[PDB]
Amino acid sequence: EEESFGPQPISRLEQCGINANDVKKLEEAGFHTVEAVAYAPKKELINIKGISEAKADKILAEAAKLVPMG
Repeated sequence: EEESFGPQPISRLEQCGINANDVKKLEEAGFHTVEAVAYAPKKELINIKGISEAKADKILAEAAKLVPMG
């Protein structure tokens, strides 16, 4: 699978302390939440520290499989 076209409530995912995301994903700005696919593509946020699907993907993947709709 690649990217996601559904919900992106990654908040509890990385905001609660997932992988590297929490640290950089939400710190450089605050993408710890749907932000993953709202205004900028996870590839843009990660561009901060210089990551990419690294932490971003690790989330949209584990999230869509653990926080589907609700």
